[PDB]
Amino acid sequence: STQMMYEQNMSGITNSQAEWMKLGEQMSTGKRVTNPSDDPIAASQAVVLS
Amino acid sequence: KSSSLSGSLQSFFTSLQTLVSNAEDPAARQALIGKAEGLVNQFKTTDQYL
Amino acid sequence: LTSARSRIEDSDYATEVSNMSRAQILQQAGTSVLAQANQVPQNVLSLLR
Amino acid sequence: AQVINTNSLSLLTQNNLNKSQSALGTAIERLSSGLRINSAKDDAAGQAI
Repeated sequence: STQMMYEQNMSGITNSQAEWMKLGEQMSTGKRVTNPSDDPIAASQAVVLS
Repeated sequence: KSSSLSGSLQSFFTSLQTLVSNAEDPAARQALIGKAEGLVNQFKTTDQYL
Repeated sequence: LTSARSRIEDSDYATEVSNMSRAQILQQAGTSVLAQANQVPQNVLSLLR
Repeated sequence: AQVINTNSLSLLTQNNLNKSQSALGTAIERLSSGLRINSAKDDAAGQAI
């Protein structure tokens, strides 16, 4: 019924803005990844390298 | 990683090595104790919030 | 003794100049990004005029 | 491309600066002393001889 376009649109909006928040994190922080939830393999190797 | 122990642990050992070359230096001993005590907090911090 | 002390005390101008440059660019770019970030919720308001 | 946090090229440059500095220091010391052998580091067995 009525809501459909708005539910689709809010879904799209939330995907895009969450991605933007993450991207800004990626530019502001100055590093590809913050958490092991993202690329745990890289996190472990970064610890080992440290 | 700043929210993680690994920074302290490796600093702990880096301090430890330096004692291995200046065994008769009291200051290096005190610095080792300082690293140890700083490291006590972190571990108990993570356990505490677990 | 002078040489030995120097290797403990002194700073290498190259290292710190490079670090300074890195920090400068980081600061500028970050501030611009922050400006845009603050504008974001104002865009959400742009939905809500 | 736009590397982050690490200007690898500058790091690479610093090492060549080190090498040139070491060679220059050696040359100046030898030139001042008038000796090819300022310490056992230069030519050990020759120094003994």
